Amino acid sequence: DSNVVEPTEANGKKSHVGPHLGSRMRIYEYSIEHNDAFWAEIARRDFYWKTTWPDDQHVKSYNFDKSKGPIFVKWFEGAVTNVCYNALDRHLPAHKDRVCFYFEGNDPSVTEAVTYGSMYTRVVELANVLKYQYGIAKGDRVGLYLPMIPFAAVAMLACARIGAVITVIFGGFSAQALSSRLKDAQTKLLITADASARGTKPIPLKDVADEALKECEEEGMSIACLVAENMNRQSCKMKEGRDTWYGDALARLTPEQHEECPVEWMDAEDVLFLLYTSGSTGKPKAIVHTTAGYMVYASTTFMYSFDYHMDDVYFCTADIGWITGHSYVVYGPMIHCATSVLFEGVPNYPDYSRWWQLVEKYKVSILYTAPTAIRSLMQAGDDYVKVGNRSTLRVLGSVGEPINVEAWKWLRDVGGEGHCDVSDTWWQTETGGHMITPMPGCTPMKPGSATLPFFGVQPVILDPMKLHEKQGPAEGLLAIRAPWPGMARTIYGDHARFEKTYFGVDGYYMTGDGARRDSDGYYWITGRVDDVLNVSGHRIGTSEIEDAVNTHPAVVESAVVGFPHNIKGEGIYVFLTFRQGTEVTPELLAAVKATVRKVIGPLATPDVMQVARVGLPKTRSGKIVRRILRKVSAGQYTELGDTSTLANPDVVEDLIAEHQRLCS
Ligand SMILES: CCOP(=O)(O)OC[C@H]1O[C@@H](n2cnc3c(N)ncnc32)[C@H](O)[C@@H]1O
Repeated sequence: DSNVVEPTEANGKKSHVGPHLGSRMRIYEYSIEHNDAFWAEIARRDFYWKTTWPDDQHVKSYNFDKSKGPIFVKWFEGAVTNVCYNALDRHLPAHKDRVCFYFEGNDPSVTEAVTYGSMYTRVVELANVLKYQYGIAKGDRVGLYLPMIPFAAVAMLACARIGAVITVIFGGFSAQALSSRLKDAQTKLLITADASARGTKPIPLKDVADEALKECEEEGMSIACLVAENMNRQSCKMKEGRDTWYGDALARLTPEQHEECPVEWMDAEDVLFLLYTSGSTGKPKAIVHTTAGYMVYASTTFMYSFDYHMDDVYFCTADIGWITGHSYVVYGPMIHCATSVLFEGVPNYPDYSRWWQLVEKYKVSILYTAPTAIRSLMQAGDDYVKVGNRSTLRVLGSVGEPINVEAWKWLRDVGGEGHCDVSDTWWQTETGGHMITPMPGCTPMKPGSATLPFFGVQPVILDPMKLHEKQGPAEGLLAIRAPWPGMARTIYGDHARFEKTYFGVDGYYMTGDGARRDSDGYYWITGRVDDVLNVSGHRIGTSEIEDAVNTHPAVVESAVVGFPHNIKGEGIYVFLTFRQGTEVTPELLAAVKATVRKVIGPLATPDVMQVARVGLPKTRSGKIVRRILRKVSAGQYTELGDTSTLANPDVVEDLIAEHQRLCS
């Protein structure tokens, strides 16, 4: 087809897979027809095992059919390993002077080249602080509320070393969102930093943590706090007895505790991390990832989707508060001994050339970013890109949202000067790593398509009418019909909800996305089919936004829908009703918007607020009829469907008239 972009010749010669699509298809076919042998070989080849699984022909067991019993998957049962050991110790001392992170702060005067040897020292130091000053034991939960600095990777790996369970809270979340996650995870310890900065704006991490910790204590929790010195100590307060500066904890270490810390050898299905993730229903829930399968899957996808070789220099722009930073900043890259760029700042400070200054300075060859960022760079204009030397780039990656042809072409042919392959990687928190993706050198690309499934992955298109598999070119519900090593194993404390959310169609993992498969077998992701939003690349649920809106004292109820937004991809549209007698003013609407930002964070800011004067559209039971609100927010006033269940049909006329006025 004419929209196909061939892989570059040079990448084809370098590829771990081969120079032609036939090479990929040969491996893919093997990974399905001989699935256990495939993963056994990869696992043995590329990872360290203290103990291996007993049988190469049965490295997985599973059930995807609720009628046969509980849903479950297990990978490498019987094997024993450690993620920190694979990320760090095993590379030493051979690679002690190899750079692990080229770190730069938000402030371009702040830089450090952190070697693998230095990471080892930093990690054994912190692990010993955790074990012997905080008494952190295997299985204990530790919360992280950190900026993108070396200490963030150190903290993740130190917890893995001792078998603690991390839960990472994105630094953009508010105190209330942080507290909620610490409460649900029952963290014994919060690791944070004094402060960071986003361009010109200070980010007062410990000050926010103080409010979250006060809220947790008022509910009876006792959470200690360890604070890294990222700035000058003078942005935050410290509570005697609860809060410790990391430098003070370091000083208490014995000399030996700077050189060695025992490794906790983990069983395959021991929990590695909990990641709170927005869903179609209810508040964010903790997705559970275990040890052996996730380790293998995050690392193997990193290697093949980006074709990482030891002479490559890798830069992913994601934060550790989201799954992309787990799999594709810290765990996967370090397990394959990558040299990476670690960047605390933002793409527009000091100006929109910053990421390209990083690419040139560190000779980056693989850049993994997101369409929201790409759209913002495009809007800033090509001259911010072209002042940078991009000759070293050979692979560009995109994650988290659909990317249109114009942005894809701009990424490759302006950003990458037309000498790069592009890996548009589709996957989710629940899948651990990439699921549908190009591979450099061997995969013809279609701009806008994720292309072909990763090795071992069997996607299907389910018919939205009767929910069976569709053959041939087809559009419908995206599902996965067989297990893969990186699959999340449960929702923390609520396996019933896990089965209900993802396994409602027996035999399939239901993604929540829709997709079209074309006549070449390439997949085109068309977005969520449930109520989940994708706002500036952040996955957010309508329920926490509505719950946040409803905490404003004047608000009776609300309903949130998404709408197309040029920069954010999807914006947040709020319909809401106020108590009888409320004076509706611009200041009131501003206070409701600020309430959402207080309860959740800036990432959930409403873009439009429409006052439903008579009420939200609702059935006799009280159920808000959301399709009505969806159609209105788009201007489509004739395609609403049926309203006969509306206890208050008077509401409709008001909703269309108001929208025409606001003109979103
Ligand atoms: C890794 C982030 O994982 P999550 O934060 O859990 O968001 C997962 C959700 O992002 C969306 N998505 C992710 N990658 C793509 C892509 N390449 N093209 C289109 N849409 C994408 C999709 O809707 C999915 O279900």
